[PDB]
Amino acid sequence: MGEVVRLTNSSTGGPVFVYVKDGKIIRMTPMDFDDAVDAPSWKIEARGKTFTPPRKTSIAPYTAGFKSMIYSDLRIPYPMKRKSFDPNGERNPQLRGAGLSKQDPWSDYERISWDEATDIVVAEINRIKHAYGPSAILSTPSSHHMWGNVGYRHSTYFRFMNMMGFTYADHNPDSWEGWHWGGMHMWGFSWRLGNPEQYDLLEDGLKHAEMIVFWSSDPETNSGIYAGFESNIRRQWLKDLGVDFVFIDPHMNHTARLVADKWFSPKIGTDHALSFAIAYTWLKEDSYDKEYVAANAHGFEEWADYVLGKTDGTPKTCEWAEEESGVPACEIRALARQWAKKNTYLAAGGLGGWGGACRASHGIEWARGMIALATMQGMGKPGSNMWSTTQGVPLDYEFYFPGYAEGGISGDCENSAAGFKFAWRMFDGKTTFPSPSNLNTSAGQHIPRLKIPECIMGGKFQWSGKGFAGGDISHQLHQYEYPAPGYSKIKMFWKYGGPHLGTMTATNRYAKMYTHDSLEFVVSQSIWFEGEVPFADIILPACTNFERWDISEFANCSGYIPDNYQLCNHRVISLQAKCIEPVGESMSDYEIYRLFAKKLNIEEMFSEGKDELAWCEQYFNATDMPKYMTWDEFFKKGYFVVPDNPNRKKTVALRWFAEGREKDTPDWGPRLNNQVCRKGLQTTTGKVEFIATSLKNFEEQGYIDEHRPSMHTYVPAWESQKHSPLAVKYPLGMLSPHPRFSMHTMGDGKNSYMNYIKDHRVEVDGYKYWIMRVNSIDAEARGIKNGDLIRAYNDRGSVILAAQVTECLQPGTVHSYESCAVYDPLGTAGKSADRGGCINILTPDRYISKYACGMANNTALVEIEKWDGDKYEIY
Amino acid sequence: MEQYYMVIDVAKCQDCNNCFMGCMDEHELNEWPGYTASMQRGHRWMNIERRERGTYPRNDINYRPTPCMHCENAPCVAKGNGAVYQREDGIVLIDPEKAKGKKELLDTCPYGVMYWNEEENVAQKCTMCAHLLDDESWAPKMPRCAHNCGSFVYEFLKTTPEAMAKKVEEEGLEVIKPELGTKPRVYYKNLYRFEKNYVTAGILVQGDCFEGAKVVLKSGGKEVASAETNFFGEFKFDALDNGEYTVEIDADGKSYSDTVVIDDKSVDLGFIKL
Ligand SMILES: Nc1nc2c(c(=O)[nH]1)N[C@H]1C(S)=C(S)[C@@H](COP(=O)(O)OP(=O)(O)OC[C@H]3O[C@@H](n4cnc5c(=O)[nH]c(N)nc54)[C@H](O)[C@@H]3O)O[C@H]1N2
Ligand SMILES: Nc1nc2c(c(=O)[nH]1)N[C@H]1C(S)=C(S)[C@@H](COP(=O)(O)OP(=O)(O)OC[C@H]3O[C@@H](n4cnc5c(=O)[nH]c(N)nc54)[C@H](O)[C@@H]3O)O[C@H]1N2
Ligand code: SF4
Ligand code: SF4
Ligand code: SF4
Ligand SMILES: [Ca+2]
Ligand SMILES: [Ca+2]
Ligand SMILES: [Mo+4]
Repeated sequence: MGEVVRLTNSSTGGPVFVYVKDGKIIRMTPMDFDDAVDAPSWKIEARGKTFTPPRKTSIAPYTAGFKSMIYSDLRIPYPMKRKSFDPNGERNPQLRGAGLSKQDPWSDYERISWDEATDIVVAEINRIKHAYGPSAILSTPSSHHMWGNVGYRHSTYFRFMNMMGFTYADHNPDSWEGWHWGGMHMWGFSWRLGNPEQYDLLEDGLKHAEMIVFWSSDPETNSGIYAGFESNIRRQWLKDLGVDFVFIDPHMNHTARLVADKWFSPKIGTDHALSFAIAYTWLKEDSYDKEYVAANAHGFEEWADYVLGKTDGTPKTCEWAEEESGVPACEIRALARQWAKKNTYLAAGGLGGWGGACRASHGIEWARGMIALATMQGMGKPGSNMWSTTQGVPLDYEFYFPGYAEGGISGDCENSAAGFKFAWRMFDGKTTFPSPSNLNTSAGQHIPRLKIPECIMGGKFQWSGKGFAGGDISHQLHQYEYPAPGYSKIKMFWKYGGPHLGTMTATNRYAKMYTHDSLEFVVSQSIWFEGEVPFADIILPACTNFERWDISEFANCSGYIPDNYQLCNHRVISLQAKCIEPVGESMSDYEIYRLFAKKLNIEEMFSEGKDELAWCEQYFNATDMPKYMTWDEFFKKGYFVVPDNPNRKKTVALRWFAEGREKDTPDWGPRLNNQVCRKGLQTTTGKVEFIATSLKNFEEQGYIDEHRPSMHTYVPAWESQKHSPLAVKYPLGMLSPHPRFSMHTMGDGKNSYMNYIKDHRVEVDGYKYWIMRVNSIDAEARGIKNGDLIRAYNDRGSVILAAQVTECLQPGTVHSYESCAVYDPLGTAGKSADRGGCINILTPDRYISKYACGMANNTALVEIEKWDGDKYEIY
Repeated sequence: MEQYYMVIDVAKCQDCNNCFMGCMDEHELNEWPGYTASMQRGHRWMNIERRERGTYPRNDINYRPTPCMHCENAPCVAKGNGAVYQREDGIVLIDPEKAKGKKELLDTCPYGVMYWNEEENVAQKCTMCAHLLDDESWAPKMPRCAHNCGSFVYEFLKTTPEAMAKKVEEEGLEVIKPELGTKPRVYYKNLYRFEKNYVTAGILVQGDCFEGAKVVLKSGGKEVASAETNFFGEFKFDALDNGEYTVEIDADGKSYSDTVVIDDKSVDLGFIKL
């Protein structure tokens, strides 16, 4: 009926140009810059060359095929109601997921209007509040959300929920685990949940790098986060400069498969054995920065004695490490000597921190081991630092534009990074106001996301820390209980999405909690009918960001990751145009909340009379954008490439710390009161503490925790092959990192195009099965061949997978990505084998340590065999 | 009469599948009158081949994105009975309507790039988004794969046969199944990664990795390759044709030598303790 129009929008996989015609999306593509209106790119001269990025953006796989998710047939059609659910009669809690238990989820629901769906939900809210109170209403979205700042969970969700309830199931620091619960005590960086600063490292690396050690790092796959393939050319440059790339990862990951000069496959949970043997070598050969350490380390003398085996009678030799990890002694020693004599950067994780190794049972020692190595080599000095090659791009750190983590329209200073700068800019205390929460706070009531099942089915729990404990090193040490004093047990559960079966730990328990009679009501506000959604009583259809207006910046998260847009080659700010009308009877989360506000008699206070677009303009004017172009002009253009700032003086990460001077980078910390004349790290001594003073106080106060000693030591992983009694029955070591062709659950299932990718899922007799990589020697020993359906199992459950026999795993180790979007039980829900591919049904739910309340997923012992077709309803 | 050509660098494929997700985005929910009816889920106009070589721990893997070869001497054009035609720019296209009801078309392909669409009852395959190349409005002026890449694998160009031939020789470009004589206009760079094999090992002197050892590869008795071991004591001779070879190693005056058989498989000699 009309012509094609090029619009703009973005995603978690990068910004895109969207072509529309007659209300239909025709295609989505990477973005090309128009040099007539888009500012020039930065340039870096190093080792005789000139390095400048391509005048173009890049996208991730899951974004390239995103159109198939938007128009998915698993896309929730309209509000739905569980047939067996009667608000005023038999609620039949025990029938939640009944359809799923008979392999027909859809038949459990019937269609209802929006007016009725909300009428029902409102009646439950008001009943529960007046009888038990706002705390009786549990709710939680999850870690990731559809791209869009104004509509991100930190913004729209919090702004509405803070006005209605509620008990928040605060999120465990999943991505940071090890750095958060362990590394933090060693070097601070709480405002980054234990991760390191990365500013201006690209130019420093190009000028000085000779070697880079990628440890639990796969940049090509993870891109750090949200950055498509922006850094791919940077490693190309380093490669062509003669820099050696070494990979240490149980699985020969994708970055390694592309540019590895050497690959090591340590057994799961044994990395810290390698780092101890590397430090041992440095000590025996005097091959480390002694001067650096004398000035910046604390308790090094004692730590040194342990590494040498004086205090425990076991020198941490390369041979000792070989027997632990399977990695050849000579190669560990060779790497150590090369590392010492070369300008080596430690790429721990794919962001500069993180790394699957941190959320494993050895996650705490690995993170501290990483800090140890980097420290001994003098991080901060030219050609020596912790850098994963994904951040450090010379972008304009001075230009300010909010990340989603800064709260958007909620202004929640307690649960978003709004308190740092954006809150002050967005609200004026006159015409527009924030939405605080007097419950989602420490003295209020929240529960750990990782232990929701025990709280609902058990009615009680006690733990350490509240969600992201980034305020200070010791905030995570504070003790909480459930129910919180004076507050009520959970009666209702308002879910935003439903991915926990594939994303948490020992997930069968999450399927079981839904039928507990304590749960009076379960609402589900999601986009696709999958995962946990088929357990709800009421289902509300939410739309993707391509069906609403918003605004954002390429990969800009901010908050606990200050200035992370440095992951990109450019700072691209784009208007996320509403390209098409909401699909089916779905609506945006903000319009859903606006309808409830009207019903709860708080419409004015919640919306302030604004639609999503009006909030966008207000958001716009609270940034630095106006300095370059008005709202109108920006709306018209669709995107803006931030100009380069050639002059600003460079401040390399941690260099100020290496040189014993005041902190000069744009980092959000440490806070003044955590430093003596703003020098040194956030730790007490201002030094890297090998014997953490925070933990030493904790343990002397009575909190004894054997798996989290004050001194970084070799604590055997409690879920490893040689230290767990469990290995007798389950001899195979499993690690389950993030999905290659999906942003966690957003990409997999849903009948998307990604399901046809050879290395993503395998079709066998009409059904596309999840993949588990097995080493040829282990497969042969079990009669397993490529493409065979196998059963992965242990005491937690059974998962049906298609086998991929490969060499990219040391014999004895198996690999399978996590974040499966499809939960499809062969028998009763939560009690039988899954064939959807939820590998997390098999991961350990035990906290990393007694007081380290994080997930230890990447260290899981399992056993495999050809599947005899049984449903194994024994859980 | 300038023609279209596509160059793929195997050493650069990382198998992220942006290409493939590229056709699907362009062809699964869309119809392009004159070029092709919507694509059938499951087809791989863009097929990325995967091949692992060697054995743990000195193994490796390489990928080969395989769209339609659009060869100069297209067999299915010669045997398609008018159901397939070659344009002046070199693009080989299946006539969406004339090809309907003919399963046999598929067998005329030496490469196996066409797929049968059940619902449409017609063979389908790579069109090199001719529908996009023919439109000025499409600024990129290149197929969806190439434009979707984030690894700089593709080099899409429109030039003369003289220019392309010169380039083929300067970069050593090659084609799949050259012996068939169809003359594909899709060339591969570093194709040896995918089609050939290697022999590797690690040299140790007195318990430690020995760097700088001199290694020589021989066939028939004459040197075919030489190299010095890196700091891990390893060497690697790739792009090897099937056959028997002799590896001679010299370190610290200490000599070692052994034979190796290459039969469509790469070999890892393990640790050589000198
Ligand atoms: N395609 C895609 N990209 C993503 C995501 C996604 O879901 N899909 N997730 C995004 C998010 S939330 C984040 S937080 C970042 C995280 O970035 P990372 O934490 O780096 O992501 P992981 O996928 O866990 O990558 C860990 C890498 O470490 C290896 N590894 C795992 N356990 C161990 C271990 O014990 N020892 C060693 N030596 N190596 C180990 C794995 O094989 C894997 O390749 O990724 C982001 N990028
Ligand atoms: N074995 C193992 N397990 C791991 C890890 C590992 O390395 N190994 N990684 C851990 C880490 S870092 C993380 S970050 C977690 C992933 O943690 P997540 O919470 O588990 O998983 P996501 O897939 O991002 O789920 C987000 C949900 O939000 C919904 N959603 C998104 N946008 C919108 C929207 O606009 N509206 C509505 N209504 N819903 C929306 C989606 O449909 C989806 O169900 O996995 C963790 N688990
Ligand atoms: S998009 Fe590029 S790197 Fe990705 S699979 Fe295709 S050719 Fe390979
Ligand atoms: S690759 Fe096949 S379909 Fe394409 S032109 Fe050559 S023979 Fe015909
Ligand atoms: S040119 Fe178009 S049809 Fe041909 S492989 Fe590339 S994306 Fe597919
Ligand atoms: Ca060094
Ligand atoms: Ca490769
Ligand atoms: Mo994460």
